[PDB]
Amino acid sequence: RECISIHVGQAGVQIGNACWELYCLEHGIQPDGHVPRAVFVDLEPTVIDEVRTGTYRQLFHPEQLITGKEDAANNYARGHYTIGKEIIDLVLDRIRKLADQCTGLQGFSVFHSFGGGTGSGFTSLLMERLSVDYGKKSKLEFSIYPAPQVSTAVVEPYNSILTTHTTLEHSDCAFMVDNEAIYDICRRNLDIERPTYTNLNRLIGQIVSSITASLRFDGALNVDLTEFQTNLVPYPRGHFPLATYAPVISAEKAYHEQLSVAEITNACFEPANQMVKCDPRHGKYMACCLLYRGDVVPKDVNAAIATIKTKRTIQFVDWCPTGFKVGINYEPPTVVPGGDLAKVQRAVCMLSNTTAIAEAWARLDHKFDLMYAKRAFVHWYVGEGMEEGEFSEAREDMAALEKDYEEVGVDS
Ligand SMILES: Nc1nc2c(ncn2[C@@H]2O[C@H](COP(=O)(O)OP(=O)(O)OP(=O)(O)O)[C@@H](O)[C@H]2O)c(=O)[nH]1
Ligand SMILES: [Mg+2]
Repeated sequence: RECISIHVGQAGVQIGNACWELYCLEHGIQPDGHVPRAVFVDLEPTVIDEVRTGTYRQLFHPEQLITGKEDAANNYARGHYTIGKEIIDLVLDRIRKLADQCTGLQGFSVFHSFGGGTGSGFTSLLMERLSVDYGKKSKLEFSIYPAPQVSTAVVEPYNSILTTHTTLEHSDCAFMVDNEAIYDICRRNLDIERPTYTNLNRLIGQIVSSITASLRFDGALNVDLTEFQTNLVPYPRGHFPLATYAPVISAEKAYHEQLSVAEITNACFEPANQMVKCDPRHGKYMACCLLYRGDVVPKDVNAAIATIKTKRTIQFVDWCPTGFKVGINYEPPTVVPGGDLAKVQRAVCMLSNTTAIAEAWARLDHKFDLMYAKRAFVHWYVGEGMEEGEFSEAREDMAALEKDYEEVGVDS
């Protein structure tokens, strides 16, 4: 029934504090109410401390807040092997101590930031140690994969080609939200050149609320977590769909809010609104899980979608007749009291697997090579319990992820 969550890496923790905020906010549980149902991991104390100093301070147990005073290191190796190792046990312990206390759970919603040290590496083995300790569950990892041109870390790819290959054979469904492609939404669909990280977080903090929160919440067309991976992954590769939200209108500027279904659903497939720089440049969808929430008439959907199924310029895979999982919830969304999110009475958090990422992975793989081609910051990992193996052998890994996402599509 439940779904634990492990927010790993400063980012996964910032986003965590955010997604965790939106929660109580739409459940009437102020600062000090019940008890969360997740944990927080980081090898840099000062960040988890922010959850220990700032807002939502006492809504957590100093037990579900793991820290390694030591060093973060923007390098996979160190975070996965060398350092990150020391903490893992302890980490697990909570996701085994928190996993027990419950009643027939469904899985762990993992929150990490692909291209980091504590986020890429660590998790790599966290999800790793999970796939074995609970192979019998769902492993949906919600990632924030590398901005297409606006990356931060100098190494980023090293850290992301490595978190992909190690987690690939362990996740159930990996959701992806592109940090940059979300900015566009903040520039083009909300207008603000002042987007603090605290915003992107409010956003995913939204799209995510549509996943677990409301879905695990009764409705006219419930959709379990398992449901996802089933209706969402055509193949064992921990396939990565993309998150998209519909009413991303500004709560100040424009106001046409009352945008009946027929509109908000069409607003999902236009590439300028998908929290991912993977513009459907060719990527044929192969399965979409349209999660609606608020006042929505099933016919409105079983029509708004029909209209789409016949737009053709939206070309769905061949081997897939119908790939539209319609998830209907009741309670409308719940916008921050005064952030910058419109606040409509219905939304569409549609996520999907698109042959599109054939790109995004490509462009991120290429990156890697360029540097590896010169070993660049390699000495930083080797000296951290890794080898020419793990790199070269994780490169070959993704290689067959560029072929995979190619074969499962583009062909009939
Ligand atoms: N959406 C979003 N992205 C974030 C946030 N914080 C960081 N990121 C992104 O995630 C990546 C940064 O990872 P870091 O903060 O360097 O590292 P970490 O993953 O926390 O772990 P360490 O490297 O060991 O510190 C960059 O690509 C950032 O753009 C956040 O609050 N929200
Ligand atoms: Mg950090």
